[PDB]
Order: sequence, then C-alpha cells, then structure tokens
Amino acid sequence: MGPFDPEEMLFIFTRCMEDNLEDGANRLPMLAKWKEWINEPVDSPATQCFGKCVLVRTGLYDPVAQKFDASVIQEQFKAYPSLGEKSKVEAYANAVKQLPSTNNDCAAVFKAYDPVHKAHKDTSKNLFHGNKELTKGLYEKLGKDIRQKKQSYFEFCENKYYPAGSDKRQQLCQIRQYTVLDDALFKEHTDCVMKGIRYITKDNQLDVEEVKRDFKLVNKDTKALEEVLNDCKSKEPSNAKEKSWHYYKCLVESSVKDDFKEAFDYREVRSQIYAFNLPKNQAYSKPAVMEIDGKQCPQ
Ligand SMILES: [Cl-]
Repeated sequence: MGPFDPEEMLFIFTRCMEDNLEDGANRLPMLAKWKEWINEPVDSPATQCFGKCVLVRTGLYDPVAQKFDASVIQEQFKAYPSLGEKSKVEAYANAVKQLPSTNNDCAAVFKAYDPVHKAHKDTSKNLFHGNKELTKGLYEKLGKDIRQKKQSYFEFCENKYYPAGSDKRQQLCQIRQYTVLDDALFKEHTDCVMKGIRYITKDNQLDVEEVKRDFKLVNKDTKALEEVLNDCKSKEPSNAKEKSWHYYKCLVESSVKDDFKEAFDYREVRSQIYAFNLPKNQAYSKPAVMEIDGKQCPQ
C-alpha cells in the first residue's frame, strides 16, 4: 500500500466524505471539521465510518488482517522525504504498529486509531498531503504531470497525450465523441483516464463496483452492465497495459453503450471538483443533447 500522491489522497478523503457525511443538519458542520483533519464528533457513526474508510483506502487498517499496518507510513515517507522528520515518522509508525488487533467495524477501528490521530496529527497530516502549504508546493513542482485541483481528470490525460499546440490535438474531436482508436498512444491515454476514475486499479484490475457507482449516479440499473462486464472480463487480454483500453472499447461497443456514455460523461463532470457532492448531494440531470480549444471540429 502506497505511496500516494496529493491527488490520490484528495481522492481518498473526498470519496470517504461523500460516502459518510450525514444528509441532515450536521452535514456542513461535519464537513468543516473533517476537511481540517478534525475527526469529530467522535461519538457519531458517520465520523467513525469516515475514519475507517480513510484508514482502509490508505492501507493503515487492513480489514482482511483485522489489524493496523504501519507499512504505508514508511512507503509514504520514502516517496516524500520532504514531508517528514525521521524521528517523528518513526514515532507515528511505532504507535500504529503497537495498536492491538482490532475488529473490522467502524466504531472499533475509529476508537483504536483516534489516539494515534491526535498524538501524531501533524506528522500524519504532513506525510499524507494534508498540509495545505506543503501540498501547494508539491502541486507546483508536478504541474502538468499530475491532475491539479479543480481540473477535469479527462483534460489532465488529454493534455498529456494530445497536447495543445501539437499536431495531435485534433484527435480529441474523435476521442471525445467515443471513437475507439487502435494505436499505442490512445491505449496509454485510455489507461490514464480509466485509472484516474478508478475503473481500473493500480495493478491493472477491473473494479466493477466503481463502474456500477457511476451508473447508479445517472439513475441506471447495473444488472445489464454487470453481465456485459462479465463477458468483457471473459475476453480480457493478457498484456496488462492494454486492459484499460480493452474495457473502454468493450463498454463503448456493448449493449450498455448509451448508459455507459451517460455515466462516463457525468463522471468527467464530477472529476472536475473532487468535493462535487460534499456541501450537499447534487441532483443529476441529463444534459441537453464540437469545439477543441475554440477550434471547430470537422466532425
Ligand atoms: Cl478538486
């Protein structure tokens, strides 16, 4: 588990908040605290499950082992020497290592970790891209090489593989209209997108639940999707680097293609603001039915 870059941690925090914030009067007060690494109220099931969510996605809590795991702390510090002081990182890792084996329920996981969170707040916040000043500097260093805050993930990938001002830019006319290109460049670009929206994991595996999540958000049933994906999986290519493209092509050409395009389009919109749904769950409405950088597409 790990290391995680700033975008990866932002994804984790915002996803866990989206899934765990209450839907009533407590929503905004809780959001204001959790955003600032204040895991309160400690007695709230919402806070407890939020905390467990973050710990599971980072690998600090291993739900299979039913124990905490400090390995990610060392992986994180190795990747980001500027974000920790060795003695402090070691003290934090030690505190995690010495936590007892803990049941895989929100309350138990949260209660066990909370003392560590508080005793090592700055250490953990700095290391895992929660320090606003440090993270701003890292985003500047990375520039075009990482998806930036408030940037469409699709645009991040497009700009990497089909850069503005290049003879490649024109291909976006076809790409944005769901034309499935066959070349190595497009396969890499599609890997960038599919991994960026988490349809494909870091180890090139399909995450059916993530695709389903996006169907449900556009009010589409997922039974037909699951059947299509099962068929696509039965014909999965053996070369790891082609798996993202394989699933993209399969979905685009399948009997769920229209629902897929609708779901994928809305995911692109939501990828522009990771906190899209946090102040309040936003209602989805199908956009009314092309230009690239102001230039008219010939198709
Ligand atoms: Cl964002």
